[PDB]
Amino acid sequence: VTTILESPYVMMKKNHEMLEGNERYEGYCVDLAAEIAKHCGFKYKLTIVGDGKYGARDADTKIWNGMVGELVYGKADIAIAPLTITLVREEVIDFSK
Amino acid sequence: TPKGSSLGTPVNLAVLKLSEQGLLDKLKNKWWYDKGECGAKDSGSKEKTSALSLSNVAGVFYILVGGLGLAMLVALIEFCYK
Amino acid sequence: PFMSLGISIMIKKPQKSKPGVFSFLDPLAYEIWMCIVFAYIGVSVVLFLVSTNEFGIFNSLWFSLGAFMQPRSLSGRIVGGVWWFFTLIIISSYTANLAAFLTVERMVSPIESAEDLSKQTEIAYGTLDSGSTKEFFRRSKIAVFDKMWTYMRSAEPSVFVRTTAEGVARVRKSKGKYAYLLESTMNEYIEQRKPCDTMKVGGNLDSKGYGIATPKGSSLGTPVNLAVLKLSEQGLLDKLKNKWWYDKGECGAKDSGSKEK
Amino acid sequence: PRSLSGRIVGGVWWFFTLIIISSYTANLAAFLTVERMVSPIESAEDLSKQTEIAYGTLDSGSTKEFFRRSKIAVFDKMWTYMRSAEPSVFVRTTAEGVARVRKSKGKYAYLLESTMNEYIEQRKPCDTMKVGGNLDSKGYGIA
Amino acid sequence: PFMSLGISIMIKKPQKSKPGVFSFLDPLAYEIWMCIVFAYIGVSVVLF
Amino acid sequence: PRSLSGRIVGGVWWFFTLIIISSYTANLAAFLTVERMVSPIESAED
Amino acid sequence: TPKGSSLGTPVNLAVLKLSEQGLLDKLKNKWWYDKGECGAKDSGSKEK
Repeated sequence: VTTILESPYVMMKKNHEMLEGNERYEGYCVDLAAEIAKHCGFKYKLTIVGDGKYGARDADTKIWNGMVGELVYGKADIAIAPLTITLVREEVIDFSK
Repeated sequence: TPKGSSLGTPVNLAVLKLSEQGLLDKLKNKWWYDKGECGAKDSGSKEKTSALSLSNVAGVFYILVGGLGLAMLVALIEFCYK
Repeated sequence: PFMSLGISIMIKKPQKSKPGVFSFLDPLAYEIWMCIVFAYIGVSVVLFLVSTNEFGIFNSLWFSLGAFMQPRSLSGRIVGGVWWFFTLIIISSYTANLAAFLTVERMVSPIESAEDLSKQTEIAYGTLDSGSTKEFFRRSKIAVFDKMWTYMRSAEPSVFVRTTAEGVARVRKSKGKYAYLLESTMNEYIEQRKPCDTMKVGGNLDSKGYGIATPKGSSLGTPVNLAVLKLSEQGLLDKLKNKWWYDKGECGAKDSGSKEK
Repeated sequence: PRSLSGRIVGGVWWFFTLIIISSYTANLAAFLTVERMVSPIESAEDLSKQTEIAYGTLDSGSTKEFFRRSKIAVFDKMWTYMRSAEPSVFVRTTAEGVARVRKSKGKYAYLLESTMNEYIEQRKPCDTMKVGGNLDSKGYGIA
Repeated sequence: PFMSLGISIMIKKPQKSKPGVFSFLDPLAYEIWMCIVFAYIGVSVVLF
Repeated sequence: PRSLSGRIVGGVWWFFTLIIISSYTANLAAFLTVERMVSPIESAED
Repeated sequence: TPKGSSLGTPVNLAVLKLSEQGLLDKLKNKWWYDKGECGAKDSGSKEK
């Protein structure tokens, strides 16, 4: 599960240094992840996107970046974050309601 | 979710299920208002305050000195005509 | 049960009052009393210029009498009119403002029940960090008690105390800014202990009760049970409580003054 | 005229009465603004210390028999009063007692079980209220 | 016990009004009406 | 002196100003009690 | 649209396209506010 560090959706817990795995993070999307995983029945590993971007497309290189990118290039299986549902993205990936 | 994924449909329905159970609204309230620190409906519910300043009273002081000055002007002219 | 009880609220003994001429300088700010005096002599000096050394003293005392408030010389005429309109506004402001200090003085309401602790936030409150009292709110599905727990669960700094003594101390040192929730029995007792600065407010939050415990299938079982019922009906139980709580206590003085009010 | 002596007297006296009449006006505005209902009470001991407000219980029941047999200081005096109070401070039924409290303009108090009392307080025209804590500790149970 | 109770007191519901000109002496306390009268003659004697 | 004509004028004018200054005082007291401070207006059009 | 329809994906994208072009917001304004009308009762409700 890929996600971005954006309060109050996904934030670093107080004693995140003394924690590991998914317990390190807390927020709206962090809870939303557990809920989705419960109704879909699957284990997950919360990971922060590298470049820390959402999902844009460089005109020149025509390359996707951020979470939307990590989805198209098989880096992640799903994106649980404040990702805006745009036409430019709906063409390359799938957006739930 | 990646185009043509297996988690596609399942997650979609899951989101709809969560919203109808009011779980989504609940989560937002948890991180926005509940976990919040500010307050608006509580600041209006706070019946307490009282103290006089000077601002309002000051406006009446300027109109006074203005009247005194106007008189000091009417005085001078009177002595001149006489 | 030989004694019915529950969870109660403990606050710091409130009380205060006094007169002082400083309740007159408050409505009207000290800064305003000053300027109204500066403009006061500021008018008695302007009028003084309208009307040999003593002749100026007798006049300055006459304009000071025209100052100490109550022909058609247009000059000083509009001065008396404008000064009158000036003092009119001020005395009107003083009157209006003074009405507000008494209206708000009545607006203030004191905690009467638990629901009062949830409807406000100015006065913090908590329970013991460990015990049935704390676990009560946590597991309680009741409307009011729910919100209360939600607050205490994330309240910072910690609204929970280590021991009961710490809780009472927190109520006695917060000037009425912190309330402590504990068993009514222990609370009522604290109210009867020096310096008599704590009081229980409102009814209990739940219905509990102490009892005499006897091993399952004991011979003393039935006998003791009936004994407790007999003691209560003879008012012996109520008598005992009065003996150790109020009689042996030391506060019928702060209660005789709390009669009114 | 300008007799400075008595002159400042008239001025200071004027400033004095000015404050007072202003206070009277402001204060008078308060009661008519908030206008919160009052209520006299409450600790039973208050019923024994006074006589202006009559009070009684049901002519028959554990409530009446309680005061009669009670050896407690306060409750003792209360019973002594009700035992010889004229006219009869005791009522036939609970409905009669409530009616007596609603028609005495606060001159008559009725002593009854807290359970039934609390319920009455939540019934139209909402003109009755329970005051102070209970006088004794009872309890219902499954038999 | 599934419900603890006891004997309670039931009184009327405060709510009403009355006259007696005593609603005018209340705003201004009886003690204040007195002193304002003492100072009243206290000034008429100083002027005297 | 007692010029009935302009006499009632001074009386009526006095009763007039009495009401006004009373209104100002009363209204100002309301203001000093509630003392609510609004603000601009919500509407991008604003 | 019926489950597994041909118009499925096309219509979906069409809706997204219309919203981004502000065409959806435009339509609403046309039938809700413009179509009025009132258009007068809202200018008085300004709360001045």
